[PDB]
Amino acid sequence: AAKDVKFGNDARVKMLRGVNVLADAVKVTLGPKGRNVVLDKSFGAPTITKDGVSVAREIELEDKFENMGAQMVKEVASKANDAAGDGTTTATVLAQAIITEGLKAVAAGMNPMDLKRGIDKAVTAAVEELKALSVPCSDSKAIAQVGTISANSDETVGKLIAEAMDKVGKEGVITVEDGTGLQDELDVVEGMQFDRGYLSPYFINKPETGAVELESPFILLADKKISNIREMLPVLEAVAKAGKPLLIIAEDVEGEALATLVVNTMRGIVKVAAVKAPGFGDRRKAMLQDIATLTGGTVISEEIGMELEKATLEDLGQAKRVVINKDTTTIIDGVGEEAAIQGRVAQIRQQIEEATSDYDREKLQERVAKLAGGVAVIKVGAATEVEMKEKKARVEDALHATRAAVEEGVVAGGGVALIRVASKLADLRGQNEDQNVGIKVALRAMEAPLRQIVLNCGEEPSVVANTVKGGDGNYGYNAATEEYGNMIDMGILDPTKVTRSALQYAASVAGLMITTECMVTDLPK
Amino acid sequence: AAKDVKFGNDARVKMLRGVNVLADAVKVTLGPKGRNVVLDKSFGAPTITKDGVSVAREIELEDKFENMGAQMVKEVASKANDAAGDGTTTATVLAQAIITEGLKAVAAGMNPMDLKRGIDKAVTAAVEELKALSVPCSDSKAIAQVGTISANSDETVGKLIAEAMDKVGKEGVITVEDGTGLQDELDVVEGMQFDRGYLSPYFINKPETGAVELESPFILLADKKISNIREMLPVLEAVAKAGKPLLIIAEDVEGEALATLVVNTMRGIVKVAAVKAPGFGDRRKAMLQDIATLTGGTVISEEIGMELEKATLEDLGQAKRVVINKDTTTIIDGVGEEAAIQGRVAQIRQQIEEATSDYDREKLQERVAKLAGGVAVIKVGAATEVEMKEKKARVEDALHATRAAVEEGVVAGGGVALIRVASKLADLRGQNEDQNVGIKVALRAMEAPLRQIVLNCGEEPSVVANTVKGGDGNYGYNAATEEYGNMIDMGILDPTKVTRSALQYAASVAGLMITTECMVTDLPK
Amino acid sequence: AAKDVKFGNDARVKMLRGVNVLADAVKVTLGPKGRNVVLDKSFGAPTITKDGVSVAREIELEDKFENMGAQMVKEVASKANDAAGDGTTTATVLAQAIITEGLKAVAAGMNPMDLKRGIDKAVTAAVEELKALSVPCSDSKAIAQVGTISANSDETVGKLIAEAMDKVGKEGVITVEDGTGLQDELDVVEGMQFDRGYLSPYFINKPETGAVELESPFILLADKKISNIREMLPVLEAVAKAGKPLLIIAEDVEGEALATLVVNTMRGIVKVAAVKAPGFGDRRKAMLQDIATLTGGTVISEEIGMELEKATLEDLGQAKRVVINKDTTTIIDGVGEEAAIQGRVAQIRQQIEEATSDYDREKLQERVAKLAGGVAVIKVGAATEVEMKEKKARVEDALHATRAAVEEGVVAGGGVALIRVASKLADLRGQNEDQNVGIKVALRAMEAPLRQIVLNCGEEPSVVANTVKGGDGNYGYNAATEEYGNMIDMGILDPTKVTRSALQYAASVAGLMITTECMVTDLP
Amino acid sequence: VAGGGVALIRVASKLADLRGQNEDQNVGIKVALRAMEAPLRQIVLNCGEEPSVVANTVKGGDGNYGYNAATEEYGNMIDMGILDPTKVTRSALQYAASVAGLMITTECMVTDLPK
Ligand SMILES: [Mg+2]
Ligand SMILES: [Mg+2]
Repeated sequence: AAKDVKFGNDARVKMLRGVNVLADAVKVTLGPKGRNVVLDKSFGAPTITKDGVSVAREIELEDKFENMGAQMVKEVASKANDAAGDGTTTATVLAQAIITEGLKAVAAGMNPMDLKRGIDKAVTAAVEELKALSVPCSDSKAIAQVGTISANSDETVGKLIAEAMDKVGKEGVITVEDGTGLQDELDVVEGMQFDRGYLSPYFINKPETGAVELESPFILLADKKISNIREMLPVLEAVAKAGKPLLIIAEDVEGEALATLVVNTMRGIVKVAAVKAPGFGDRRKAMLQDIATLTGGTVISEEIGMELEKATLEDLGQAKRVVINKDTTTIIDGVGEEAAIQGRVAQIRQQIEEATSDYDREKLQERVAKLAGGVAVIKVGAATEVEMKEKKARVEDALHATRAAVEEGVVAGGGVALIRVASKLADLRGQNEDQNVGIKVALRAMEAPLRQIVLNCGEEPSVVANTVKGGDGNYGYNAATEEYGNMIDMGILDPTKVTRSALQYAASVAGLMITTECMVTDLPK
Repeated sequence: AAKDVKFGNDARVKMLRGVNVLADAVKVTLGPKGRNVVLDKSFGAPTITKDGVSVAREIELEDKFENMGAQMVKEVASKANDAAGDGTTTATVLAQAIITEGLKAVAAGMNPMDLKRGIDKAVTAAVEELKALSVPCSDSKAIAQVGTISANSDETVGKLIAEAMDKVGKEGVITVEDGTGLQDELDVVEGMQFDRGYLSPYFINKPETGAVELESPFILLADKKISNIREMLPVLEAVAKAGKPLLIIAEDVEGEALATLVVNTMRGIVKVAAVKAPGFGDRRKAMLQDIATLTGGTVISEEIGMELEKATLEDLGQAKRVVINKDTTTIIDGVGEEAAIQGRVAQIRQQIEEATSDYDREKLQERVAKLAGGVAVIKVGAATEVEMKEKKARVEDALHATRAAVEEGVVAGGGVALIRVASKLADLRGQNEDQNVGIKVALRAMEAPLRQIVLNCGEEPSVVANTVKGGDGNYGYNAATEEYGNMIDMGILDPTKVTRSALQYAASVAGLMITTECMVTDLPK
Repeated sequence: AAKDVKFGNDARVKMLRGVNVLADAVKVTLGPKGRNVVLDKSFGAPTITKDGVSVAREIELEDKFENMGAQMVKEVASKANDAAGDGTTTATVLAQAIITEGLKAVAAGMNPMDLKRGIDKAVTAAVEELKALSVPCSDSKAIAQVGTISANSDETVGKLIAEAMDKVGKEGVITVEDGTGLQDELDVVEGMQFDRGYLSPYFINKPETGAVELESPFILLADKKISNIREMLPVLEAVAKAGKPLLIIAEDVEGEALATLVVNTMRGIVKVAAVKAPGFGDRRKAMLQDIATLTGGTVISEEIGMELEKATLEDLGQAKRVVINKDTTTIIDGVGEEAAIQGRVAQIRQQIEEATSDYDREKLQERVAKLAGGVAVIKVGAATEVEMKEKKARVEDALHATRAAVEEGVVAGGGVALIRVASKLADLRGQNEDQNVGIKVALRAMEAPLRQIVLNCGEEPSVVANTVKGGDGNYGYNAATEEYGNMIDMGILDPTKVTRSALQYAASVAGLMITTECMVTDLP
Repeated sequence: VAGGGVALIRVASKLADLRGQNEDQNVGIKVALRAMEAPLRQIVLNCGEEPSVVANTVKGGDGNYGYNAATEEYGNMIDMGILDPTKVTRSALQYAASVAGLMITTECMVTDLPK
């Protein structure tokens, strides 16, 4: 189709305008005195939310160029929330700040490529300063504290998370489910988690978490690329009886197969979800068997001459629950017999002895850690279904935060960490003046979050920011109480992972837009 | 009347657009391969010129704001031509360059006041480097050389100027008049010059020199402020009868008096020109008498009770010619008797002996030096009236240039001097980053003249400019021959006073416009 | 007032469009098969003419920029007609050709200044080739022939001019007046001519010749610059009585004085014309006296303390007629007494003996040559007033042509001389490629006249032009008879001065316009 | 051959005396030789340096001497590791000239209406 092409400043201003609509819409929710955004549905009453992720999802602009701008920031900003479970809004606010001053510089005559390098250098330096400022989170006392803070000052949640990590470890897999009653429950069952997400966002049945949940599903394990639905009919019909969901773990699912599964599942004829098999090559084949042994199913390998048409319900494995998001898939409580699993774990441990390479042993040690490690299940209890679902949400959110805290620690929240690091990089310089400007652009951008939070509170941002710079360490401004002091002590903090991710992703998109000279899109026609 | 008010960038862009029209029209004539500008003169066929001063005079824009911009640069740029007799076009090109980059910086967020200070610092430093680069012009050989170059390689003119300065000295008064025949003539006649210009630019009858020339005029000497024309009627009627011009030397001429003289003179009923009396206070009264004794007139002092109504032709003094520009007044060949002048000279010499103060003696020494000094007159000869007028013009122009060369010397022309000084100020810095930008704005602007000259020649400016910076001293590019070398030796040079004035004035207006936040003018109605 | 400014190509295209209107309108009359142009008159029926000068004078465009273009070409093209009495149309066609291809080159990326230099070099070379191709015109037989050809093959006119030049010389002053009867007459009266034209084109009363004629006028001689009309009143009133015209010969006439004279004369209040005094400085003073002695008037010198208010009719000189054009002024039959004139001639001859310098002698010899030389007067006779005026016109035109022929000779006409010279400069080159283009632009432009003439005839220009180049010398195409041969022999020729001036002026303006980057004019 | 668009500007510099059968063909030659500077000039432009200056300096050298846009240093391009298969540069130029030659010699175009 005929395209509309724009260049230089004309394109960059369009891109910026789009990012402003996105940022200006999400940044109203930032801080403890954040405002509400009303999202229309028409299929009912409008939604009122302070969740910047919810707002961002809805943002799409009519102007094709402006839209491209907003969609580029959204994409990258969302990755921050996927990594640490928070920071999408922060990343968006940072991106806006970097792009705004960045383009101003480009217009002044600065070299875009140098500006980018200046920014990137300021960021790498900022991340290093974040590590220095970071406070560890190791002992269970700390884990409980971070969990409590992340749970809106609920000591219960903090305790639950602490106990859960004490069973499966810090690197262990932890899941959250609905409670059976008032009492909370914690059990460790046979399960596994691998880094593979849904193959289509249309499988999502829990839009709130943006994940796919399957109750008592069958699991198909095929070591082939499924492209046609013809070979699936016999298995789909067998799953259509007994009325249970189906998880397809194959080398890949594409073409007609994927499409048909996407449609049929949305029509509600058969609940199905598909994900790629973990790893690649020989390792993929081996891990598919790990899943098989764990779920008590048999792998349908065309390599040995098996067909998918000859696949019976007996060939399918099964578990109690499956949780699939954009990046990970979690199998909970496999039907695999303890004898069979322990048997394969011992088999792999034998392979660790015969291992010649260190690499080979580390990869095997990873597979045994999954199979033997299991999965922790937290059943959140309450009086009332409403209270139960609500608490469950806080537990899931607090869990993600705590995990991130155990990885890289915690730093002052309220956007203090960023303005602190920025203040320590005043003497940072580059190879030329253009890069120097890029550095200053980034350092001034790191004040955006704090200033926005203060603004929402109705206080003078410049004054607060100026005072916070005066102090050192995790000294900052508690926007909630309007008191200065140690942010960590006051309980206002963020996982170092969150702040880091937000900044790095923000700078990623910002750097790309600053170095854009041409945009191509379709015509309004 | 109702006013139209603009602020900030809105105002500055309007101002800039106006300066561009001015600059872009004048800078096409810059250099030896300068282009022609066609100026329409409805009364007759159009004028074709390469004189940037002629072009500038005609520039007036429809948009009131844009016009204000062009008129501000015109006013200040003309002052460079009034001081050194050249550099108006160079100043205009510089002004454009400083304003353009200056406003770009302001839009970037730079502090206007700091930009100005940065610019001014770069200029003061540039002027000092210009002094260092300057080559003196003292000996008559050099004076003849500079005069020849300024006369378009006419050795005759160089000689004439050299001889004239050898009679009256380097600080001597030299005038140029029409020749009586083929032979050139040099004589010293009774005359004086004082630092007072026309009271209205509407007295100008010689627009190219931008001066007022009166042939065999009467001179009125009144020690009072003339505000009404009623008191002038009897004198104006007496002057209307001898069919001769009138120059009025009074304390001041304002109000109706000035207006009536402006109109009546433009109508051509009676040629009249007015200037203030030289000096102030008691000294003014004394110098008015010097003029009286010299012109053979009587001064009409209201202090003793004399009135302007009883002023007869006998009270008025007279000379052969009077030349008046924006700054100076020159009376040539007064009718005063030798006995009367020598009488007052001896009288003042008596006051030098009674002088108690050094200051008082120096002021008296100045008035005797004028009365006794006289004026040197160069009569330019030729074979034709056309050739005579033409040569006379080159002599007048070469005279101004040579005088300026004797004051501050000469530097490389073709805009080399500017790019040379700029290259020596790379390490110049200010108090903050904003000032640093201001410095770089000015240094980059100093390349405008050269680059423009090269552009008119059809060569790559960036390459030539780059090569010129590579050299040192008065090494540059001769745009005429396309050869590099010593500019002074090749005969391409400019009085150090010209280049200096052009830059300082250019920076003056540029600095004012950069620090403008509001503009007020009338409505299009 | 606010101005409208244009730059670069935007300005040059406007300028070109204006030149095309001018050129396209005038070039239709070029050649023996030239077309008519109808010029509208506010009062009366329209004028039908083949005179490109008449057409040019009427051309003025509504677009201010386009107009500037047309007026620039007009101004310079007219100078060619002032110099040789012909070639304004030719200059206009050349200008068009040079500008058209010139701008095309500029747009191609060629350097305007180099293009100009290339053109100028081609012209200087072309002028030299014109001199070489030129055929002298010295003997009376030749003078009569050139005069006859310029008079539309009238042997009578050729003879008249020949006789006239035989009396006063080749550098003599010759005038033409109305005849008193059928017989032509030729007499030499005391008169003088100096190189000073009218100070305002509004003094023109004979628009055909573009000159000013005054019958039995008074002559005011003042050695001062007249700027006010106050000092003229007493003299103007005295001239208003006796109802005769007034010629003002002063150092200069400007400001109110000039304006008032311009208006009063166009209102018919009193017929007045003003010109500057000849020469400058001391020489000017001396020549004013020559005119005084010749016209029998007195010079009003303010230097000795004379005033213009005390000027009587007795102080004014008088002649039988005065002819003033843009460049020259001619005083015919002064009332000065023979004793007074012969007296001053002898006085000047005495100054020649006391002359130390050669320059001084030459200048004195020039003044005596005017006073003693006199002026030849040709009274054109005919049977009817209509035939008399008609013949008089042909005599005046043929006279100018013959004069120009005696100065620089004659070359082939019909635009052959230009195309001939062009063909001999094929190997001419410049300092760079841009200059080379400039040269070719000029050489190709020199074919414009011939091609236009052939076009008006309805023949293929490229074919004729191609054939003419094939020959040599004054071999060309007679557009009238459609036969090739020696142009001079066939009687188709132009004064070398005409063709030269036309080309040089054409290239002058063309060069200026090609090197124009800005234009300034008033708003609509 | 040297990369960074040096090879093209180098070859072009060695063909200054190349002439054709008439002036028009001579212009065509100059058009091509000036066009071979496009790649380098563009690369330099993207780097934020003066193309005319760099191009001018590269012509000054000989062989595979050029400008390393990355490091801003001049020298042997092959040694510095900036190069392109001779087949690439050749193909790029020949195909570029192919279409360019066809469009220059186009007098008519036929296409459907906006409907
Ligand atoms: Mg979260
Ligand atoms: Mg004629």
